[PDB]
Amino acid sequence: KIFKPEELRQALMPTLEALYRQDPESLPFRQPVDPQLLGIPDYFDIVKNPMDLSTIKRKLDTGQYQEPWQYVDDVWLMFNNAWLYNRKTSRVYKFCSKLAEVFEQEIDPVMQSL
Ligand SMILES: C[C@H]1Nc2c(cccc2C(=O)NCC(F)(F)CN2CCCc3ccccc32)NC1=O
Ligand SMILES: C[C@H]1Nc2c(cccc2C(=O)NCC(F)(F)CN2CCCc3ccccc32)NC1=O
Repeated sequence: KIFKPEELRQALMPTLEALYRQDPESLPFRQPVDPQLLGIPDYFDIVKNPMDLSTIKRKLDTGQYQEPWQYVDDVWLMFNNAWLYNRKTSRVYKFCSKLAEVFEQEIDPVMQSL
């Protein structure tokens, strides 16, 4: 009912590492979206709450999650952002789907041990 930041961190970091380590599939997700650099300048018109892996890492590192479902919500926000923004035929969309499949596998037994 009260989760200490260092125990969320130690429980959840390996699930975040599972996403990061997927190469090339994590590469679009490792840093905040820079719409001008990426040549997707309308991104913030579509995606109102951006999220990426390095953001989620920083949140886990600084104790910003009071409970583990908040971490799951940020991961899924990142995925929902990609599935909204990109066409279903896009390699970014398909990479997002692969990362969600990996996440589902890794997070389910972790959320159960919590
Ligand atoms: C996964 C394994 N390690 C940790 C685990 C818990 C806490 C920290 C680490 C660790 O390793 N922290 C240093 C770092 F620097 F790795 C940050 N690191 C973590 C993965 C996400 C990521 C992405 C890019 C760069 C670093 C990084 N549990 C473990 O099971
Ligand atoms: C989250 C945001 N990302 C992009 C989106 C559209 C276009 C580009 C990106 C993006 O991030 N580019 C940086 C990259 F590092 F990913 C480059 N590169 C590495 C190898 C693997 C690969 C695969 C597909 C596209 C690029 C890419 N749509 C999005 O929603």
